[PDB]
Amino acid sequence: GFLGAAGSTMGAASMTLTVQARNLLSGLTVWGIKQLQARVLAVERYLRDQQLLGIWGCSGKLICCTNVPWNSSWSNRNLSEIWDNMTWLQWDKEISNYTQIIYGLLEESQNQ
Amino acid sequence: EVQLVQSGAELKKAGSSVKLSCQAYGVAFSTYSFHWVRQAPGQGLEWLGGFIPLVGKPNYTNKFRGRLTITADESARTTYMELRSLRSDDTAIYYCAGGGAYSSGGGRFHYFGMAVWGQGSTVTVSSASTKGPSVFPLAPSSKSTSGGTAALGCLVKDYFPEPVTVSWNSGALTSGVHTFPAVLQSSGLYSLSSVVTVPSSSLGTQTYICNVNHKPSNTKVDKRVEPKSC
Ligand SMILES: *[C@@H]1O[C@H](CO)[C@@H](O[C@@H]2O[C@H](CO)[C@@H](O[C@@H]3O[C@H](CO)[C@@H](O)[C@H](O)[C@@H]3O)[C@H](O)[C@H]2NC(C)=O)[C@H](O)[C@H]1NC(C)=O
Repeated sequence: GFLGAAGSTMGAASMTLTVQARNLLSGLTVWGIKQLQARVLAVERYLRDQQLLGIWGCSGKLICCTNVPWNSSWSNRNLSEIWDNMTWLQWDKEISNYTQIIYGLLEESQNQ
Repeated sequence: EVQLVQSGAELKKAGSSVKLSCQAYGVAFSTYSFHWVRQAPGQGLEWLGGFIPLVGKPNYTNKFRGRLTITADESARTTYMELRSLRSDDTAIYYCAGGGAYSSGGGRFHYFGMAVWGQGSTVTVSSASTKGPSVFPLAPSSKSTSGGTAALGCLVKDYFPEPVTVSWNSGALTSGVHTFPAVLQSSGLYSLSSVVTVPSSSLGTQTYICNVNHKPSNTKVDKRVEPKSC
């Protein structure tokens, strides 16, 4: 179920995106205020992610292809050892340095 | 209003490269379209290139593909044009123009032309070298007087390359001033003569000075014109 493919390869975890997608929205006065803020923060995070996806041209999608070519300086591994011999937790730790450049490229490519 | 300022005249050699700059005042730089055009002496206009700095991908003419580069600098708000592999026909006046554009979505941009133009820069390539201008005062006399109006002026000889700017009384006098276009002699240098007709009564009371500037030779000469002593 939820987070089930955290130890599986990147290819295997690409077929269960909806499981994580669903578990992000619903899954005295002092305590009442604290609980309300959590729900408001979850709604805000969801809306920010949705706005980013819509700006990138990927509104209402779980997998989205783009027109931005992959720079070889971001990673030199071939597709056989990325989608079949790697997990997303390891991939994030490697591409954490180039995330902002890729996001900016996506935005400026979609706008133009 | 919007204004464009360009660099000075340029003289180069065959096979070298030239760079020109154009600075804009009065608009937002990133969302304004800038274009580079050229005009050969005696021929029409030739749109070289143009782009919007925000998009970042300029457009070029297929004739000048591989020889022309257009770049921008938002910190200085200046657009640069680089032309490489100069040939004998590259001597011309280069203009920097600007225009406004809008977007209708999905990568579509619509333009309106070139409403703002620069003053232009003259680029010349030849085997000759720089030469300081020589100024000679065409002094008025009895032969130059007709119906109370006498003509005087200044002639410029032995200078290269173009251009040379001639003014009278630091621009105070403009009426009756005729500056004939420069011509090429067999010696390979240029020559011209700028004249002015003034009332004969002002010859003995008004002082006439012709100021000539030759920027490539960084020469500035102020020559006084008086009737020839007799
Ligand atoms: C909108 O505001 C901008 C910025 O305040 C105005 O741009 C300014 O326009 C004036 C001319 O109206 C420029 O002055 C010119 O500058 C140079 C250097 O002296 C020269 O070309 C002229 O002698 C003249 O002085 C001024 O530099 C320029 N300011 C900037 C920061 O670029 C603009 O006019 C305003 N637009 C409207 C429609 O009111």
